[PDB]
Amino acid sequence: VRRAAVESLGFILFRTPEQCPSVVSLLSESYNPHVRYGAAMALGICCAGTGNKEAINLLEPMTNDPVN
Amino acid sequence: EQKMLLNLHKKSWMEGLTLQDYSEHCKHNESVVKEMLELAKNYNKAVEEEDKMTPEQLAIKNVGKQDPKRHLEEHVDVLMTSNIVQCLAAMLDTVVFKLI
Amino acid sequence: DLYSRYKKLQQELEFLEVQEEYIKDEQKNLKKEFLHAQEEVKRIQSIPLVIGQFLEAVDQNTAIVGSTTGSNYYVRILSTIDRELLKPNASVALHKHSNALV
Amino acid sequence: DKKFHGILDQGEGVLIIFDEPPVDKTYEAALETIQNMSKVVDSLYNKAKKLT
Amino acid sequence: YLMEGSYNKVFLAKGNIPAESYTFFIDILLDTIRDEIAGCIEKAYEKILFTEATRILFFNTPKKMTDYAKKRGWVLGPNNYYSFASQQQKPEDTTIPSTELAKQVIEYARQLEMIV
Amino acid sequence: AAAEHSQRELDTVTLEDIKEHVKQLEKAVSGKEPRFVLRALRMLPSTSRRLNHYVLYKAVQGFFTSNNATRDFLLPFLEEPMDTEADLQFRPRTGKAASTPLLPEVEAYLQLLVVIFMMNSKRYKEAQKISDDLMQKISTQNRRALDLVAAKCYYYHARVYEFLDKLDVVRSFLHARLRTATLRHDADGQATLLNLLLRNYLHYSLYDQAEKLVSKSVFPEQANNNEWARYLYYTGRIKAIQLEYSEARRTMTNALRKAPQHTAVGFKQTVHKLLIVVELLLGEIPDRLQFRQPSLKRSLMPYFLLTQAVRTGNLAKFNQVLDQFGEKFQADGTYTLIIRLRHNVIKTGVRMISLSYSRISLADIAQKLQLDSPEDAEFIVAKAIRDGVIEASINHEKGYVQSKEMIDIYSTREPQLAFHQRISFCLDIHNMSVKAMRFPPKSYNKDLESAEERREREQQDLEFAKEMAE
Amino acid sequence: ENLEEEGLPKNPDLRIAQLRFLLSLPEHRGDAAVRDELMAAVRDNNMAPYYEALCKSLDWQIDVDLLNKMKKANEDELKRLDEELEDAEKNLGESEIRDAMMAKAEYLCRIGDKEGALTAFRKTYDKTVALGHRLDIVFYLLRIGLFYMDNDLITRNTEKAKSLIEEGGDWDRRNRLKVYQGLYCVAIRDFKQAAELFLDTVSTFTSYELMDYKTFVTYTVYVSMIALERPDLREKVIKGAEILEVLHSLPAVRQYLFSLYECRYSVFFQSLAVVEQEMKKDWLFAPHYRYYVREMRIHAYSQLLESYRSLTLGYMAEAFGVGVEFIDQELSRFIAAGRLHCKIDKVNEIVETNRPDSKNWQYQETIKKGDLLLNRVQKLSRVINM
Amino acid sequence: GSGLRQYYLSKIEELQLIVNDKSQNLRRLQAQRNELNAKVRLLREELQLLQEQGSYVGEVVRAMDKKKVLVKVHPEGKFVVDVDKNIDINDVTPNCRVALRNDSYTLHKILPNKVDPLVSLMMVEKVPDSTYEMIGG
Amino acid sequence: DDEFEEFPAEDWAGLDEDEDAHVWEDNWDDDNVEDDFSNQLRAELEKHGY
Repeated sequence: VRRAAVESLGFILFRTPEQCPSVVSLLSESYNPHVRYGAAMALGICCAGTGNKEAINLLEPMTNDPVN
Repeated sequence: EQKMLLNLHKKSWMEGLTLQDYSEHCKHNESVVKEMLELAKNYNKAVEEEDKMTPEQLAIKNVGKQDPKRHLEEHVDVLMTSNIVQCLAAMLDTVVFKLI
Repeated sequence: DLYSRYKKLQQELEFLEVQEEYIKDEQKNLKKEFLHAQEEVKRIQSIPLVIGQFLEAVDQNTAIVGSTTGSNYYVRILSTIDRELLKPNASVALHKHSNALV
Repeated sequence: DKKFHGILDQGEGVLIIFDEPPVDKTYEAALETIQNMSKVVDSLYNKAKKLT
Repeated sequence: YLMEGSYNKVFLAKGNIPAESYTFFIDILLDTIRDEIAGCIEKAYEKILFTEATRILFFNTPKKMTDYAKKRGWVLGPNNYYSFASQQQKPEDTTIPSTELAKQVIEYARQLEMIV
Repeated sequence: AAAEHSQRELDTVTLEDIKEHVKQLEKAVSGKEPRFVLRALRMLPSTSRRLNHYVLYKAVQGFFTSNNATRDFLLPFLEEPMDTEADLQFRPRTGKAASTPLLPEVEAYLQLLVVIFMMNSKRYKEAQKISDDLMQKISTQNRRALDLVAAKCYYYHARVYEFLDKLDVVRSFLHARLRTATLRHDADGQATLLNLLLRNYLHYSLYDQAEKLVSKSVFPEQANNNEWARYLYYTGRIKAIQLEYSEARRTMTNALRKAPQHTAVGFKQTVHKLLIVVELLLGEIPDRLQFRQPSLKRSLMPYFLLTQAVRTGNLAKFNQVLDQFGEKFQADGTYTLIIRLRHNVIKTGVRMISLSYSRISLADIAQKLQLDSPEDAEFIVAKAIRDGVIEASINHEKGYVQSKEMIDIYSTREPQLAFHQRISFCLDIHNMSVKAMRFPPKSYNKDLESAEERREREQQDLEFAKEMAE
Repeated sequence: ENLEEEGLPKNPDLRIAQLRFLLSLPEHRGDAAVRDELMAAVRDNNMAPYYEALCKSLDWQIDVDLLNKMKKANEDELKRLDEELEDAEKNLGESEIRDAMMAKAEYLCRIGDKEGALTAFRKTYDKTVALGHRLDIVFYLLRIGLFYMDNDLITRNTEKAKSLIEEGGDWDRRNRLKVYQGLYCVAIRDFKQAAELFLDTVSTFTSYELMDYKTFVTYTVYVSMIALERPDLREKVIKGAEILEVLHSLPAVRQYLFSLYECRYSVFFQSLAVVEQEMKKDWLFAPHYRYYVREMRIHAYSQLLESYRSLTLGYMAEAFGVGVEFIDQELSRFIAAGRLHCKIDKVNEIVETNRPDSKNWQYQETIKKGDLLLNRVQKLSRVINM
Repeated sequence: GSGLRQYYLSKIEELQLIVNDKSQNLRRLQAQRNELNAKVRLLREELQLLQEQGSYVGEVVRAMDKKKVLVKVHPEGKFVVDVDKNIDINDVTPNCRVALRNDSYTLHKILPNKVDPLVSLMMVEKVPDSTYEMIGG
Repeated sequence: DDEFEEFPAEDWAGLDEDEDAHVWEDNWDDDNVEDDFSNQLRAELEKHGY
């Protein structure tokens, strides 16, 4: 539910893409890997096709996350 | 099943209003305040010592030697929890168990 | 653009309230998780534990310990360990596998 | 000489003996703790002004 | 003089007024002084004699005491003494303010735990 | 020409300092952070003394780079140097910078720099003209960073009229500007404007008018400590006149605490002088330490003798101080509050009488207080036991006062009440100190396991499982 | 016979500090004898820097001939010591180096160059490897601190001395430090600590550079009467074998001590008046001469009232050889201060004693000292924020 | 020549001050959360990190070519080991205490140096320290 | 720093010769104006004819 809660943020903020990499940025580093996955997916859903630099800058460290 | 297990370590309602023995409460207050008397004396030394201490010794030199600041906080926390509860429970009992 | 700036600021203010509400909520649950993380770390202290001797503290989190097996090891120290008790020539229980000071 | 606690009434020629209470060592320890805590504030003052 | 209690000089202030215009406000003050003087007596004197309070209250005729006595409700005694036994209404240390104390001690616990 | 060489050596470095501050002012607008202005006004008292006629001329004609009406206004009010050998053209603005008009943020600073020196040359009439011209500039503008500059300008605008001894035409300007600041939430200007108005009102003994203003207006919480110090003094002085001694003592004590720790000696003296009276007016005893300070020793000497007279509680010694230092107290603005101390001398004298005598004659009380007659001491003691000053009773027929037996103080609620205000204040300091703990914005979660190092374990652990098990 | 030779060097001579203080008094400014003995110390030791301060603060006429002949010898001796240090640093060893800069420090201290002596002693301490030699420099700084009442100098060096005596278990130097500490405690009105330190060293006194043994026992008795309880006074001072031996040659101090213990209050007041004048002229007890006499009067009044439920004003006046009005004024002042546990019934002239519990007195101190501590805490947070 | 330009700007500037206050406050709250979050994260990773096998303690005989060092593991004799890329071969001095990995025995940390053999020799002899001040005659 | 030149800094004229320079528990009772105890006692020894 936590992973889906963060995921659902992307559907609410896609019309204003610049806002997701700020609400989700801190959840991107959380202790819970599921919230971290949701933050990744939230950036993907909200910033889909936008090529957002800020969103990509958040995902680049995620690609080396300890959790698979 | 979750509420049933929450009953574990749930103290009886008597214990909440039960007042700790005042002779031992003063004795415990007596002892701990005396303990802080030596800790405060040591705490002053720790302040001057850490002024002239290299940053590599901020933790290594604290290993194996008692920290006056740390024990002072624990003594303060214990006493303030002990006395506030004893005072609050005593004040509650004066009106709850009232003969009038 | 004068109305748009006023409305954009209004949404940005309202978002700040949302963010500051979730941060306080997360801090409440992060404190819950810190206690859980502290509690679940204690399984590193499960018996059996080989007994060592504390020789020297290299830094805050690592030390040199002498296991009763006869070998000196440079190992890590559990963060939940009262370092005031790590006196010289102090008996310490080491992890049976990793020799860590637990 | 404080050998016993009492007072003498010359007019009535009587000795009034008193059951004094022992001094509260908690207040004694509290007072010296305040004194020793004051020295810490002195030490923190030197650290405060010198390092800022 | 009013603040330090020199009620003798307050009534003497009538004679040495600086000008004839000041008379009106002086009498208005003197009506307040009369209750203030007797207000002390209830808490000051545990019993004061009948004509003893004549100069204390600055009353000219003894009859002017009688109407003022019932207005102030002063129970006259057989020996021409007023008994002012009213200090029994102490600050009432007989009662522990438990609710007030419990309110305060709770606030200390709040300032220790609510901070987070 | 040794003086000329040193002065010119001192002149050029000051010009560089003025150049330094302006770039902080200009970068405050560029960075959109008004707090950068403070470091320019932080050194404002320092630079105010380190500037001469030559320093002003080089700045005013070398910084504007545009001969508008401003340069036609402040140049004629300052002397010009002759054809010096070192004709160093001080032109910080070049190219488009010279053509572009100066910022209202900056142009107010140099104009304030001029009005400061005109005060130092006692050209109050000329300073008034410049300050009046200045106040048209900030009144029209509506910038946010300029308000921080504007607060300093308003302070010196009341100062030029302070030496003009008018202080009345500024009240309309100060009141009008206060609404401009309050409606815009200009915390810095609002704090200064409210303080200047209180000083305006108190200079003419408009204590009623000043009380109304402080009752309705709300002082900015996020104000400068120097403005908090003035506000607490001015409010405390008001409360002292209005018989609100308890609230007065707290404010002046707070004003002393927020006062600068190494400068502002005169302000410390004035607040100390009033706090001594209030503490005596409150029945307490002034701290003996403050009379020992080198700065306050000579100034507090009349009040030291007065404090001694009140402490012994004898009318004879109190009146001697008044007949000796009455003129000093009048010039000090504290005479009227001293007169009320006669009641406190009697009050504390009666307090020592009951504290020491279990049964004392009223004729004796008149002697120890040096009253007129025992009949007068009879009324005086009568109120003291009514007001609760002393716990006693009077025997009119016998003629003595019987002090009540002292009750066990530690057996009532007073120790708890005293501890409560001490406990709650300690708990307030801890919360205030914790809330003031700031964490730098360091890159968190970087002290965790590194991606490359964590990858090392997995490969090594794979061989551990692939070899030991086989 | 070799008592004075056992003491530490007399640098700075603390007698000069007493002499300088005596002239600061309005009563003894014109004393020719005190001027002559001070000038003898200055002339003998060539205290040129001290002569400048002596003439500046006391507004004296500087003898140019005497000053020049004293300045020239100071220059000649300083040149000699500089040459000796130069010779030692080139040919001799480190120990001979240290003795060279040590003698420079003592000469600067001897001639009153306080700032030069402190710098010279600091440099000597840096390359002094002997522990006792280091502790002699500290005791030199403590004597300099006492000479000028430099509290920062005394407190810092007293702490440094305590450390040095801990590393090397020098009980002899430890005994001297107690006398040094006790003298400072007298100077700062810490008679409770001064009595404890003096009584410990009454049988181990060798600090003759500070004072004479008779004067030391005189101070020990004085601080004991004001800081010791009656049971503590009889075991340590009244029955003290070392103190009683000295009191044989000091009939005035012995009379002062035994008058209060033997409840001879009329003589005690006469002795207290004599003691008061001694402490006014004494540079250590001068700031506290009013306080000490007042506290001693409080002791005598409290001692007389302690054993009795009520004492008439006339009896107390008769006991102290004073009038009834004197005893009434003194009591009313002391009862108001809270230092006497009694109240006066002036109509019947009867003083009735009270027995307030120690809980009340402790509570006021906790409120008092806690408020003092809280003021520091509030002030420190003010420094922290800005 | 404006409409509600003054009214709009009054509303806008009122929000900007309020926004700036909350952004300052939020960054304070975020830093508080991040420190707690990293503290939680470090604790969970610590359990795995504590299970990593400890490092041997060895004494360096002599450094060799190709970043090789001859060490003496405490009970297990001598080894020729590699050196971690974060340890300089010039800092590996003879008779230095070093930490060697569990499996590869790789020199990865220069432990604090042991007691000097001369110092250890003078502790057992224990000649009393003396100065010229404690010599008489 | 915004020093308080507005308020009239009354001239010091103090004694820079270490007038007190002490740290005690100083109280108001030492400053009471009175003769020395010797004078007080000497002024009362003869009041009784002695």
